[PDB]
Amino acid sequence: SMNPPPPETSNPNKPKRQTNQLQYLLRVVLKTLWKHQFAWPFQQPVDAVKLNLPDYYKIIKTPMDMGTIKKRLENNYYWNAQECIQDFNTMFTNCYIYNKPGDDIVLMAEALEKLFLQKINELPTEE
Ligand SMILES: CCn1cnc2c1c(=O)[nH]c(=O)n2Cc1ccc(Cl)cc1
Repeated sequence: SMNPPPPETSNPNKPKRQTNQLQYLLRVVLKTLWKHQFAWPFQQPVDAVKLNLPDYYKIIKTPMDMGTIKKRLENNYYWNAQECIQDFNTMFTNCYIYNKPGDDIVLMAEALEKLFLQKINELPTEE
């Protein structure tokens, strides 16, 4: 089953801002998760063809991945840190919806999420 167009990483008519919190989300939260040993399946949109997951986009109607989030952060797509945090939460939730508890990909998601919650705990107050 085939791949949809990926989520946008630009949108000229969407409002956006730069904040120290969004910068922390790029410099710290994304960079740290990206370098983890379990990050690779989350670094790009799910390719349902290559991975032989033909049901994926029958079940996941709001897909999200850290490649997308990385480009959104780099391109100043967001209005505030909350919009970005939702994207990470969408990514994790999709994983938990599509797969079974304790599947390898779910353990990977859980490790990344643990780390995510740790880094978000030190999100600086908006300056
Ligand atoms: C997080 C999106 N994603 C990327 N690859 C995935 C998935 C997924 O949700 N379920 C999957 O089954 N696979 C394939 C897969 C399965 C196990 C491992 Cl260790 C890696 C990828």
